[PDB]
Amino acid sequence: QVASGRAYIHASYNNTIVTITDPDGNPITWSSGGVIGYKGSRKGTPYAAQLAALDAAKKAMAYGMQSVDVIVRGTGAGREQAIRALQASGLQVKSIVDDTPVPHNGCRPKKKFR
Amino acid sequence: PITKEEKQKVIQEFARFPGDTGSTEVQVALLTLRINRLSEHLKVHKKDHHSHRGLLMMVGQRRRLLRYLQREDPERYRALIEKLGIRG
Amino acid sequence: AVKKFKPYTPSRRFMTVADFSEITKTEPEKSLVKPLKKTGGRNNQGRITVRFRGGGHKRLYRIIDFKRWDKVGIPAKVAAIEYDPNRSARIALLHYVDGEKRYIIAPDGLQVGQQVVAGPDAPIQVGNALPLRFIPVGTVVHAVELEPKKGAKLARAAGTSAQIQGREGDYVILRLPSGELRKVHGECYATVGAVGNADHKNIVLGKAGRSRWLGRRPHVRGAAMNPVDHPHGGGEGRAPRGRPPASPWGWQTKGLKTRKRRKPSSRFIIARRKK
Amino acid sequence: AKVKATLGEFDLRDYRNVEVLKRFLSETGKILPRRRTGLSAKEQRILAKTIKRARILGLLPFTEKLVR
Amino acid sequence: MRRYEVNIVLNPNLDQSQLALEKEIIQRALENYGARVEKVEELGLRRLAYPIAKDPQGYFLWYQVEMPEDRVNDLARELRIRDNVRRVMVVKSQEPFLAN
RNA sequence: GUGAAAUGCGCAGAUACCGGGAGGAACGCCGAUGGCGAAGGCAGCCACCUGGUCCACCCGUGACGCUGAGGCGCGAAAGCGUGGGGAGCAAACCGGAUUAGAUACCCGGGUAGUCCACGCCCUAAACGAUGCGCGCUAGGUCUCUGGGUCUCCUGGGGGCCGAAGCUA
Ligand SMILES: [Mg+2]
Ligand SMILES: [Mg+2]
Ligand SMILES: [Mg+2]
Ligand SMILES: [Mg+2]
Ligand SMILES: [Mg+2]
Ligand SMILES: [Mg+2]
Ligand SMILES: [Mg+2]
Ligand SMILES: [Mg+2]
Ligand SMILES: [Mg+2]
Ligand SMILES: [Mg+2]
Ligand SMILES: [Mg+2]
Ligand SMILES: [Mg+2]
Ligand SMILES: [Mg+2]
Ligand SMILES: [Mg+2]
Ligand SMILES: [Mg+2]
Ligand SMILES: [Mg+2]
Ligand SMILES: [Mg+2]
Ligand SMILES: [Mg+2]
Ligand SMILES: [Mg+2]
Ligand SMILES: [Mg+2]
Ligand SMILES: [Mg+2]
Ligand SMILES: [Mg+2]
Ligand SMILES: [Mg+2]
Ligand SMILES: [Mg+2]
Ligand SMILES: [Mg+2]
Ligand SMILES: [Mg+2]
Ligand SMILES: [Mg+2]
Ligand SMILES: [Mg+2]
Ligand SMILES: [Mg+2]
Ligand SMILES: [Mg+2]
Ligand SMILES: [Mg+2]
Ligand SMILES: [Mg+2]
Ligand SMILES: [Mg+2]
Ligand SMILES: [Mg+2]
Ligand SMILES: [Mg+2]
Ligand SMILES: [Mg+2]
Ligand SMILES: [Mg+2]
Ligand SMILES: [Mg+2]
Ligand SMILES: [Mg+2]
Ligand SMILES: [Mg+2]
Ligand SMILES: [Mg+2]
Ligand SMILES: [Mg+2]
Ligand SMILES: [Mg+2]
Ligand SMILES: [Mg+2]
Ligand SMILES: [Mg+2]
Ligand SMILES: [Mg+2]
Ligand SMILES: [Mg+2]
Ligand SMILES: [Mg+2]
Ligand SMILES: [Mg+2]
Ligand SMILES: [Mg+2]
Ligand SMILES: [Mg+2]
Ligand SMILES: [Mg+2]
Ligand SMILES: [Mg+2]
Ligand SMILES: [Mg+2]
Ligand SMILES: [Mg+2]
Ligand SMILES: [Mg+2]
Ligand SMILES: [Mg+2]
Ligand SMILES: [Mg+2]
Ligand SMILES: [Mg+2]
Ligand SMILES: [Mg+2]
Ligand SMILES: [Mg+2]
Ligand SMILES: [Mg+2]
Ligand SMILES: [Mg+2]
Ligand SMILES: [Mg+2]
Ligand SMILES: [Mg+2]
Ligand SMILES: [Mg+2]
Ligand SMILES: [Mg+2]
Ligand SMILES: [Mg+2]
Ligand SMILES: [Mg+2]
Ligand SMILES: [Mg+2]
Ligand SMILES: [Mg+2]
Ligand SMILES: [Mg+2]
Ligand SMILES: [Mg+2]
Ligand SMILES: [Mg+2]
Ligand SMILES: [Mg+2]
Repeated sequence: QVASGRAYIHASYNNTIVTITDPDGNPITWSSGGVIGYKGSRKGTPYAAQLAALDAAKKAMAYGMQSVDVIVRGTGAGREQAIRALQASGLQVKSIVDDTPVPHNGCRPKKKFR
Repeated sequence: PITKEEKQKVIQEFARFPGDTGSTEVQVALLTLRINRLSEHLKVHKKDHHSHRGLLMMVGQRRRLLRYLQREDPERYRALIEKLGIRG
Repeated sequence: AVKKFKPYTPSRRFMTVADFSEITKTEPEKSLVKPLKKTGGRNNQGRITVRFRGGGHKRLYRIIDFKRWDKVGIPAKVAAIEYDPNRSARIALLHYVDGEKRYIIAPDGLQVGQQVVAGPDAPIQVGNALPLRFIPVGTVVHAVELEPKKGAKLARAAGTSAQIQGREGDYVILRLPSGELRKVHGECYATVGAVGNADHKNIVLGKAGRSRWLGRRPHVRGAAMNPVDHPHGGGEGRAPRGRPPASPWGWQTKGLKTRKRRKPSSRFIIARRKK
Repeated sequence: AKVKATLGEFDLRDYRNVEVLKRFLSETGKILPRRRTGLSAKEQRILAKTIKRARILGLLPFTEKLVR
Repeated sequence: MRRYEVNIVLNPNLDQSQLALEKEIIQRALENYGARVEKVEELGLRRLAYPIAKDPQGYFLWYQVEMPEDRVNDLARELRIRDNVRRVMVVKSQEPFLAN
């Protein structure tokens, strides 16, 4: 159990998954739109991301979590909404950084991205 | 590359009077160096095709001068390609 | 290169020969050969125990140095590079400044006339030997000892090599020519570079008789025998296998793994071969 | 808010001048455009060619996290 | 014969004895390939833009030199050979190009 | 993952996250209505080798020029040969869907191939659908790169708009 830690917000088009981690980076609890209850495309919505970030903080707070830095990855829908959700949870939000991985022209993308 | 002096040494070696630059004889000689040094560059770098184009242009230029100079003075030509070792 | 032949006999059409380009001395160091007793595949009971061998050209064994730590620091000139009938790779004649002469597998790169040396403090150039621990990671390397002071055992065939992949404590990690990832001891010597004659794979024997020159007597199919003879033997006409395909001794021969389950060297093999 | 102005004499080919250069990267490290640097065409190229060289030596980043 | 700027980054956690030793191997090496040192700016430690060899700091060297053209490349390889040299960059030297 | 799904992956512990490692491919920002090349085409960074090209000086040669049937060379992609390499992608092919059906479009898989070396093939909306050179016939503005006395003028490129004029 720890006081402070991290929040990782995976924001795709089809979903938002959120995992809360320890100081060093190892997971305490996580959630996604599926976990909070939606299947299919509804998981991709900002509401879904909301519930999921909320349930995420809640679940973390039960192990003592109070302070969290927030890493946001992925140009998704429930991206920004998931952020609101985190602040309003009764968790500190010590900082907010976007760390979306992006190629310096790496691998060839699937056809769908060309 | 070609050293600036090496250019000169040839420039001088082939010049018609101690003022001479850019005469038939000199151009020919000068070219003959740019050719031969490239000919070699290509012997190694076989896949360098563009630079072959250059060589191809260079050779052609030299052929032109030779045809002219041969029209104007047989013995002067006969001598020049002798001195550069050429008609093969 | 590799040498082709105009197709003046039907065999000559395809047959290729080695180019022998890198070879510079055509007689072996008299003081370094010893005669090899041909076996014809038969053991001391007299019994054939490896099939279809015999009748190859005569050979002299060239004594090769697979140790090298033998003479640390004593440097040496590369006198000649010669053919060796007993290996795919070529051998290099070393004149040590000492005056001792020895033969090593010629690495690809070795130019006759150059100098080489073995020891922890050897320069990392082609032909030198050092403990693996003192070999820079990523460098490709041949003739590798598998345990210390025990003699080069790994990558000795024409064109083979290994790659150091990182160290871990006492051991270092190689990609053996086969792709396997194995931990070898750091104190094991290896020679920098890869084995020469790397074109050896592209030789086309061309005719039965060449296979014969090489000591390889004709090989007969299980399919072509009788049932007393082989799992695959018999059937009226041609036949498929009619069972899982097997060696003469009955064991399955497609896919069946065969390494000892509980071998101690298992502890040191990281990643079995690929492909 | 033109960067070219904000600095006096500066060599463009000084790939070590970590102090000057770093002013030309976004807060995420991306090399800045002329609409922000104020370079002309030619200048711009020399700058870019050397920033990169820096990043190779270890003095300038290739990328940096966006912070809010 | 031309003017170049050999940069080199070494292991940060070397004692001044080790560090010096590498500097010797280097300095011999330049001499061995027939470098002729002109300027020489040893700039020591410096925090890096990114962890090279998983290590935030870096010990910097810099040598302007006049060496033969052909040999320059081989030098660089030979420079990099050590488990301790962590970058080598060898640049053809040019006249500063200034703004303002 | 999609329009929504399903196939697929996942309690045999997947996703999401942290650290180490392996490997191959392409080089984000800069980047442009940009630059280079005869064309095909060429993009991280370094060095070596090497071609074309522009300017300025107006020093040399003295019509040595232009073109070019044949010849010769280069010639994207796909494809072939020999041998490497194979992460991502992906013909073929498997499966899920959509649909009346769906040998497609969408989704999950997937082998050549895509990458290297060497050798072939010699094609194209290989397009400016515009052959090369030279002379002459308003300007206006944008731009890249030289030279000047640096307002601006003078060369060489890349655009736009327009005199005259051509044009169905
Ligand atoms: Mg979804
Ligand atoms: Mg020309
Ligand atoms: Mg002629
Ligand atoms: Mg050969
Ligand atoms: Mg032949
Ligand atoms: Mg033949
Ligand atoms: Mg013949
Ligand atoms: Mg015949
Ligand atoms: Mg025949
Ligand atoms: Mg042979
Ligand atoms: Mg040979
Ligand atoms: Mg004999
Ligand atoms: Mg004897
Ligand atoms: Mg014997
Ligand atoms: Mg006996
Ligand atoms: Mg007996
Ligand atoms: Mg017998
Ligand atoms: Mg047998
Ligand atoms: Mg036998
Ligand atoms: Mg041999
Ligand atoms: Mg083969
Ligand atoms: Mg074969
Ligand atoms: Mg034999
Ligand atoms: Mg056989
Ligand atoms: Mg048979
Ligand atoms: Mg059969
Ligand atoms: Mg049969
Ligand atoms: Mg029979
Ligand atoms: Mg029986
Ligand atoms: Mg019997
Ligand atoms: Mg039987
Ligand atoms: Mg049978
Ligand atoms: Mg039968
Ligand atoms: Mg039969
Ligand atoms: Mg049968
Ligand atoms: Mg039958
Ligand atoms: Mg029958
Ligand atoms: Mg039969
Ligand atoms: Mg049967
Ligand atoms: Mg069968
Ligand atoms: Mg059967
Ligand atoms: Mg063992
Ligand atoms: Mg290194
Ligand atoms: Mg369980
Ligand atoms: Mg990871
Ligand atoms: Mg353009
Ligand atoms: Mg152009
Ligand atoms: Mg004049
Ligand atoms: Mg033609
Ligand atoms: Mg082609
Ligand atoms: Mg192709
Ligand atoms: Mg193909
Ligand atoms: Mg085919
Ligand atoms: Mg192929
Ligand atoms: Mg075939
Ligand atoms: Mg293949
Ligand atoms: Mg189907
Ligand atoms: Mg169906
Ligand atoms: Mg289908
Ligand atoms: Mg597909
Ligand atoms: Mg796929
Ligand atoms: Mg094939
Ligand atoms: Mg044609
Ligand atoms: Mg076009
Ligand atoms: Mg055009
Ligand atoms: Mg038409
Ligand atoms: Mg046409
Ligand atoms: Mg034409
Ligand atoms: Mg016309
Ligand atoms: Mg201008
Ligand atoms: Mg100007
Ligand atoms: Mg213009
Ligand atoms: Mg117009
Ligand atoms: Mg009009
Ligand atoms: Mg018309």
